[PDB]
Amino acid sequence: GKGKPRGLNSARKLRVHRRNNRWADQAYKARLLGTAFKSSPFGGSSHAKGIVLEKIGIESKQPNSAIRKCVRVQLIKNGKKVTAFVPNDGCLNFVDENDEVLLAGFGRRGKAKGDIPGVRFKVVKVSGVSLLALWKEKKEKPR
Amino acid sequence: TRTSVLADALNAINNAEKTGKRQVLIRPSSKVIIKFLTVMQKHGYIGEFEYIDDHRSGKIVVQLNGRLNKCGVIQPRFNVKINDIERWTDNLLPARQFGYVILTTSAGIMDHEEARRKHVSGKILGFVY
Amino acid sequence: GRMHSSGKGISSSALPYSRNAPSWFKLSSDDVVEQIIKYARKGLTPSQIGVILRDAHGVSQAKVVTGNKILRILKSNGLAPEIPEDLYYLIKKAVSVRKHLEKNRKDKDSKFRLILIESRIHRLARYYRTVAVLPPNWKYESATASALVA
RNA sequence: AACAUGUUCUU
RNA sequence: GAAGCUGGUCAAACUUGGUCAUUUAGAGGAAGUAAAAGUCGUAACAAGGUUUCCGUAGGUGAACCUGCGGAAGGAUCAU
RNA sequence: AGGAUAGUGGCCUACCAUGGUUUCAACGGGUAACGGGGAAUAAGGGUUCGAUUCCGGAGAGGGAGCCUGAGAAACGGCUACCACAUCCAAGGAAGGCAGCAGGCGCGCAAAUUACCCAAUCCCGACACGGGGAGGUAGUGACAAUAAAUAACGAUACAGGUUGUAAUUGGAAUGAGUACAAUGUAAAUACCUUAACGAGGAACAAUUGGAGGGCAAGUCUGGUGCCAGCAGCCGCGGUAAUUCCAGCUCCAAAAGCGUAUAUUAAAGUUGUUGCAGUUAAAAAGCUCGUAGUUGAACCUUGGGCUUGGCUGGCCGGUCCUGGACCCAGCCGAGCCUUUCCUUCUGGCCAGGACUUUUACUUUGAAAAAAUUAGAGUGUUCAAAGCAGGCCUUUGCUCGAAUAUAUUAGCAUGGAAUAAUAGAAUAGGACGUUAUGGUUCUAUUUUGUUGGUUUCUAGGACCAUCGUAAUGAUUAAUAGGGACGGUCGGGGGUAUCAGUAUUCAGUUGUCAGAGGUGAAAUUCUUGGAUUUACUGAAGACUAACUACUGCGAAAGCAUUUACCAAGGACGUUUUCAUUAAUCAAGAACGAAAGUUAGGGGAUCGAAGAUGAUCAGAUACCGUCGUAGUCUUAACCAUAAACUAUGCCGACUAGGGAUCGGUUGUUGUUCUUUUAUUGACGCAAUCGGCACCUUACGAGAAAUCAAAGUCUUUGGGUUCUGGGGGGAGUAUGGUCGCAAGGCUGAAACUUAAAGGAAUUGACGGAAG
RNA sequence: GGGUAAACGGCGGGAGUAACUAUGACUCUCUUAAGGUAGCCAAAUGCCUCGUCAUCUAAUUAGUGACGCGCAUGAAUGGAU
RNA sequence: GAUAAGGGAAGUCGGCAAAAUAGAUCCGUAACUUCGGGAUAAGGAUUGGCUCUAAGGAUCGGUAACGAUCAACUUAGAACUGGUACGGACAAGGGGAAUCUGACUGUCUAAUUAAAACAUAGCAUUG
Ligand SMILES: CN[C@@H]1[C@@H](O)[C@@H](O[C@@H]2[C@@H](O)[C@H](O[C@H]3O[C@H]([C@@H](C)O)[C@@H](O)[C@H](O)[C@H]3N)[C@@H](N)C[C@H]2N)OC[C@]1(C)O
Ligand SMILES: CN[C@@H]1[C@@H](O)[C@@H](O[C@@H]2[C@@H](O)[C@H](O[C@H]3O[C@H]([C@@H](C)O)[C@@H](O)[C@H](O)[C@H]3N)[C@@H](N)C[C@H]2N)OC[C@]1(C)O
Repeated sequence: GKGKPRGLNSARKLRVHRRNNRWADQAYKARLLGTAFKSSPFGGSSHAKGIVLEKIGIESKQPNSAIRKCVRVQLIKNGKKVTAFVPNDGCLNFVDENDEVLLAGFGRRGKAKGDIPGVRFKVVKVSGVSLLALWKEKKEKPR
Repeated sequence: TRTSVLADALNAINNAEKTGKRQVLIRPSSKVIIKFLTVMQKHGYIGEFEYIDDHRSGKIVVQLNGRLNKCGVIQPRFNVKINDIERWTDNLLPARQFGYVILTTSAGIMDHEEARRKHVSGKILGFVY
Repeated sequence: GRMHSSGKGISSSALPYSRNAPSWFKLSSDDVVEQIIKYARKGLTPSQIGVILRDAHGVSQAKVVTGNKILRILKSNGLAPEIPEDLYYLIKKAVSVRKHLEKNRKDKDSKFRLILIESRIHRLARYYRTVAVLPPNWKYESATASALVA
């Protein structure tokens, strides 16, 4: 009973059966396929720097109605084009075309956050200084 | 097909016990089954039992006294070293003060407390409490 | 049960408890042995010899009265068949089915049954080889099987 | 016999 | 007894060809997903107004329609 | 067989043979792979990490080749090529930081071109020289330990003996600056310390939060689904506890937040320990190899003598002490038909033999560091391996112990699970059986070397003799035979039946057909209707069922033939031959494909009449393929019981099909038997059903979907949120249609199951 | 009066319409025996035309791949391979 | 009828004409495919002379697994050797990637057209 072999000499069957079925586990399969290394925008890092290509406003999903302030960015390390998001009311005005921003994920591990369609990264710094300080004026943007 | 006569014997004992029966028939018999029943009977979990000769594998009638909560086999008969008896006792028995893991050792079929007295270990065979 | 079916029949012979001949049996072991030899030479398989002994000679079992089973006695007198009887009957059934099949090519159920019969032939022959009853290279073949039962 | 449709978002 | 000479041996490296792998341009083509309030009909949910669905085969702006066999997850556990 | 090597070896050569590895996964491919000691998390079992303080390997831009030397295929040695790269008077010359420090680049990502041989040890001809090895400083919120940002009194106050809300004072202090010594190679810093060093003790603590999860506000302004917040659910549309701000509060605090990865939570990878009727998920169905797993049985009992340590009785008490009785546990030895090797010297030590394994016991040994852990006022602690003593010219306990063990080695045991044995006897014993044939060895009559039968010790052959001479049951496993049956199981011939369409022969006359209603259509050239007769293909009504058979798909007129099959019966036969099964095979509705044949009927496509807003739909009328058959293909269905197969057990009831066994107030042969039907009981097998719910379950429900946290009878397959997608790509099968195998990017907070109340229904009452 | 296209052969116009624009899945209308289906294409068949885009070259009225309201492609006058 | 420095189709409507390749042995050979092919695909190496070595037979005569006698030209390998020659004359394919077109082999305009034209097997229709 139970549909798994119980024999004392059945170890190979059990080990290989477990090995086959872990592929259905998304975390294990991502790790052993090397998806973060070969297909992620950041190449598997926590942070990445880039150059701003434009500004874009994205209409939020239902049931909200707003315009999220996001930038189109091309990363230094691999030239990939990603859309990042700038927090904190009054900070799209701190970023300009051909500025160098430092990015990070939203904390949902490569997924979108909140009502923002198709955006996976958040801007951390611009021109070498953090948005948190520029918002609170602890520092000013060097140009 | 029949793969464990001891499993069938102990299953029949449990199914008779839970229904309030005071007796149960067993078929086939074996030496291992008789030794397991003798260990059970020594600790008071069953009454007497009688072997019925049929010029075949045999039959057994067992007397039940209502003190049995559960008996059962462990299949496979895992090899147990001495220091691994404790994990089997923790896993299988209701409490530390009663119940038995039944072992087959080169010294014979015994409960785990007798095994601890003689400092012997073998394969795990079953349990009773 | 039923290796090659889903039937669960239990019909069988129930062998009696006592292992001795009954008090009303008077024939000797020699009479029964020479009777077995007489019927064997006459062209009967051990099963059919046992049937005749039971049906007309008061012989409940050859073992109880003679100390030996029919095939063992039969081997000891150079009369054991070159192929065991059950294998021979399986082969004979396969031969008949295959003759019918060559005469009736659209009988798909007979083709299925032929597969079953030949699988049993192969399993039984494997057993007989592994206990040195058949030669190690013994191997059933459909083309040549008409020569054994011949 | 016929009978299609009902802007978005809540409290 | 130096340079040099003969024949071997190990063999860098270059050219050509072959093969393997990994990135990548591309007219055009065909998908998928996302995105408050565009168009067309109304296929499904009630017998959803032709019960629905499966396999297969044709047809059609679109949902879909039709044939043959199957299922009830049916709208009948029943005369 | 040689050559070469320091030496073995296809290391290389010559000749020769055709071998070696593999589903127990070879070979090939990937590795964001140096291995290990170890690290993180940790109920247990596990999961993840280990470039990096120690050990082993490898490399010095890439490759190769060498010199020297005991030792290098060395790079702070050479030689050459490739790639880089410095100087040049243009002829030439010189290089290798993955040593230390430092630069460029790269990037999310990492420090000074500092001092010194004083410790650690290393090298050399060496007590002395050298050591960027190493040690000391600089940078250093990687981590870890300890730990300031305050405290104490009094006035009227406040309050039920202090716990009190403010402002009045006396004090205390190290953060820091700095006399001096110490520390040190010299320093620095710590430790010690002159003069200094706090009332807003401004010597002023931060990071995140205050709807829920989750601790802490419905206070005031601003905005007005905008701007923004929000891990998730959500907040925000003019009274926002959620945004932007001010006040108060909460949490941790010299640290707090974010991002990524991983661990627990996750019994959401499940061996322990998941799920598969309907939520994802039992292969359409059997056969079958590898794998996994497989019934029972062979020394059991009995008695005697005796060692130890457990409790109490002696009790004898200083926690503990001795002979005796009692019992309990771990043991030994003898005897019972008796295993437990066998000789020599003569309870050990040299010979002659040993059926193989798994499992378990014990032990030898197994680097430090790390882990667990005993000793130590590093002032505590993290640590370290020290330290403490009457104060000496000394004395001193230490530097514990376990953990390691998959594999190997040695060892006790003989349960469990295997393996071998004596069946054409080619079997076992004969000690000092008997005879024959061979070998070797000590020993001579000591002077050398001999004869070769006794002889000692192997090895065989023959005879003879001992003996209880030697074969386990037959499994409510399985296979086979046999007997009477039973089936709408299969195949081939054959034979009915009406109906449908059509054709001929008649007869009458005005419509027929079709629908909700019609129209298309057919009709005085006679439609439809009626009778008789014929011809074609299909199909097999009623009987027909909670009935039968088959592996499933499926299978229904009669008769004959052909070969199979279950169940039953059996005091027949063989003896484990078995269960389930990757790979691999047979069959597989309908539709579809190819080639012949047939083509009545229905009828995809198409045509056409209606309907309709439009219907290339439903409804009407035609009608091609198809529908049928023979040869081949195709391999799929809600191929369903959405429920793998084998095995055991657990509760009541009436029916039914097949076999068998005992038995009539019954009908009937024939008046009665061995007629038959029916009736009454038992039984094995089967298709099912009803009740219950002990039990199971989320429920619906379930006699299995029970015997499952009290979690283990055997075994195969499948699933792991929803999509993308059974898609793309590669492979493979197919004539094609397609079948099989089968991703990823990306996207998303639910999708889904069962039930409840309402509402609704061109549903019913 | 009926049948017959693997007989000869044949196989349509005009207007309007989507929350930038454009386009037109959708609608109205006239009309045939039927209104060119599946495919294929500037092709040995396309006038305009050396069509437009891509590729090939230093440069291409050439070549090839695409696109298709195609003067005048197209199914045994056989279509596509 | 020959040869030609350097270039190599710039010539020309167009590589016309010429050149280049070529035997044999060994190696290696893609797409596509009607599974038969494509294929000599593509692309490489070798080849003389001399002196040797080995293999492959026939007939007689009793472990004959042997001797005796006879006999044919094939194959493979090694040493040496030369102005690096050697299928030395002769003889003797250039190859690849695609488009249009006819399936293929076959046939016709003797005396300007050999083709995509005709035929063909296969397919359909008619009497
Ligand atoms: C491309 N995705 C694959 C998926 O196809 C599947 O792979 C299976 C693989 O598990 C099977 O193979 C597996 O199981 C066999 C077993 C039979 O012994 C093992 O021998 C084998 O090593 C093991 N990888 C293989 N036979 C077929 C693949 N499609 O599961 C693994 C995967 C990586 O997710
Ligand atoms: C349910 N079937 C739908 C079909 O009805 C149609 O729906 C459209 C929908 O796509 C449009 O909506 C779409 O386009 C609008 C905008 C760009 O116009 C977007 O804002 C919106 O997010 C997007 N879903 C909506 N505005 C009208 C529906 N009928 O869209 C295709 C479809 C998926 O097959």
